[PDB]
Amino acid sequence: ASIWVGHRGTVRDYPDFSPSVDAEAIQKAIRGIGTDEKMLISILTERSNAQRQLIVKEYQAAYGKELKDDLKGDLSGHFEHLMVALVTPPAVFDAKQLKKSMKGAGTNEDALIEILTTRTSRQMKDISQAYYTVYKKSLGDDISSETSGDFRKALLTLADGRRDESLKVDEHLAKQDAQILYKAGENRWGTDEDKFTEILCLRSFPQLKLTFDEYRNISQKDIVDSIKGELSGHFEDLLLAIVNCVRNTPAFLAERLHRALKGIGTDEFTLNRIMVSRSEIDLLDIRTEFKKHYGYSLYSAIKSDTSGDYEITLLKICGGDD
Ligand SMILES: [Ca+2]
Ligand SMILES: [Ca+2]
Ligand SMILES: [Ca+2]
Ligand SMILES: [Ca+2]
Ligand SMILES: [Ca+2]
Repeated sequence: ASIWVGHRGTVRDYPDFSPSVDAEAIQKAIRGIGTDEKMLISILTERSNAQRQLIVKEYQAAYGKELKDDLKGDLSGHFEHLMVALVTPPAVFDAKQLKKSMKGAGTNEDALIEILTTRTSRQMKDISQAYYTVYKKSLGDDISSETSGDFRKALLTLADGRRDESLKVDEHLAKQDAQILYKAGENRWGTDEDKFTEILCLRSFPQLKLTFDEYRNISQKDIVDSIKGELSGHFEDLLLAIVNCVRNTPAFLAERLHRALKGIGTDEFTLNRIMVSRSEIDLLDIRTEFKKHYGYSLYSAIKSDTSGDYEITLLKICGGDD
């Protein structure tokens, strides 16, 4: 079973699923004038991504059309994006999200940071393969052309998916690395950024947790305070994201959802990416952390800043109140 499915998702396989039944219902809802969005919503948000792909294969066969194109020609705005995101294979969606983050004059460093720090090593290998297949350029090369300095080096390190996959924790290595981090930053003039990058990007999460514990004992401070006093810019943000994900990935993503839902305006691109990409992995834990940290559920948060068909689809993905 797939590397894209976790133990705490809000979207699961539908036992009574029938691809020909669903494809026929979707074709009816989008064909002719008017669209039955409640129908598209009731089906697609109640099928896992694996089943949706079966709907996709069954729709191209029977109607000679790609469901993605039917959805895009009929739907609009944020609802359209969210609906198209649901029927995209997970590796392909992250690849498209990575490419979107580096297009035009701007560059969305925050999205780059979010994706490269939360995907496991096996997921990154998949994303790199899909990116290469769909864009015919390596992910490393595009990352390289849109970034510079230490941030660039750390992103390229992450894009390779070589973070240690072992399940072992070595007390001895943790103490040694804590000492190297201290010498690389606090203990010298300047900083050996390469060392920060090498340890924080290649040791396993459980190993790093131990390392941060040892770091605190040696330095009398948290690794976060050293990163803040030693580094700056996007490189600093990247390293803090790694530390936050090492301690609690769902809380980091909950914070990202929180920031996308308030302020100057709603960040629908981030909301869509997190809701869809974590729906079959850990959205349930994201919901728990969101409520623990903010005092209100993700569900009520979505209800207060979104509306219409877009709001219903996100509430259905959310799967419940906390
Ligand atoms: Ca129509
Ligand atoms: Ca760009
Ligand atoms: Ca220093
Ligand atoms: Ca330096
Ligand atoms: Ca700083």
